[PDB]
Amino acid sequence: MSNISLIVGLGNPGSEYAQTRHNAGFWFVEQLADKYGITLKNDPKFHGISGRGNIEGHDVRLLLPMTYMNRSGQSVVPFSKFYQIAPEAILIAHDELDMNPGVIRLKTGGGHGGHNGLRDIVPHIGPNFHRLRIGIGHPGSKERVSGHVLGKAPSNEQSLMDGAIDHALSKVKLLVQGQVPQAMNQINAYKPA
Amino acid sequence: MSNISLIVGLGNPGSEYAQTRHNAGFWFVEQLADKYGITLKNDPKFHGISGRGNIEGHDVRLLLPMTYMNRSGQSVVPFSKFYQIAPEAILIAHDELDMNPGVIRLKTGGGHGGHNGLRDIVPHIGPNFHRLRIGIGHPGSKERVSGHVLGKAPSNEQSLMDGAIDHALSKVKLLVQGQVPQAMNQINAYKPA
Repeated sequence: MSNISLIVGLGNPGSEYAQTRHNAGFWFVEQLADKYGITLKNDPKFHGISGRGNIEGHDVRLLLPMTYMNRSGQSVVPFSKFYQIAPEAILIAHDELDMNPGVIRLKTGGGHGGHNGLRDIVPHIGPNFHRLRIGIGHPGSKERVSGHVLGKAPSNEQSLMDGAIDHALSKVKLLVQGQVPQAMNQINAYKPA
Repeated sequence: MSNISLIVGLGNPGSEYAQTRHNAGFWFVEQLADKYGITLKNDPKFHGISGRGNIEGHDVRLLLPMTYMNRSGQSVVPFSKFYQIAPEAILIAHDELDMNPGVIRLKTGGGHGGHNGLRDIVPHIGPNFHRLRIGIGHPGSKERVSGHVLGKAPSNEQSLMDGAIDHALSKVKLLVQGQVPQAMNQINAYKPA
């Protein structure tokens, strides 16, 4: 069962958010979908955009909530309930303030760490899902966070994040084939420098 | 109807947006509510925060959509329909890229001007409501707009906007008493001291 069967990317809808750091999770899942030719389409029943298809021999669903970040549970929770996907089979990709651009880690369990998208999900399905933490850097103060995550990264930082995302994409085969410890080892070993 | 009986402030929910330029309409309506001791309360039926009370001898409703900016019609339209408030009795306060900080104008009719909150309202109630256009400046290109409206203004620009808002607050008496041409003349003449 330990096979990942639902991959969620967190972010905000609309072109004015598409390039902002808070959409790192969208970048990962959008790139994953086209890598495998999985069409993402409007899914208003679950307040999101979703897709389904073959990833490395496994039937995997992809979900981008269209709720705005802090209401992501309004999509993730009914979607996972309807398709009866347990938290242990869910991977949620999200921006991580507490890692620098180019750093990327697979985490199982734990809390939200102040991430307001995760904050809307953990209360309802519990903590025991997997997370792809995509480092975006921390601006250095609580008051600067909103302008950081709702801002577009400069090209040098974007290059670092893109390389980390590319590396994680290369390890999705391990995740969907039920080899999570191996995926965690190989993702977390990524060095951007 | 001729008096303004509903005053809407546009913006985004949450502390991470509260100080951004795109929330200029919230600033005006929040300040108006407390000026007259009108309590703004959660109104989930209408996907907003709302209140009602006496402003200068008239019973006036106040509304902040909690939909996020580009979905503001999901609050404004059913709220105004439920209370049978005609567009001619509605004032919508919003940020205006086409005016500078410290410039503020009352406008009747017309379109959305690219404002994606107004874009979600005009289709459903039509254009014939009044607007309090709170200048926030234009950054000089389309690509810079998102980071501008979703950013916090520097202190000197904030002071200019706050002074314009203070001035418009002092003219709400004319609006709720139906003296819209006089309100327009007196609001639009504002210049920073």
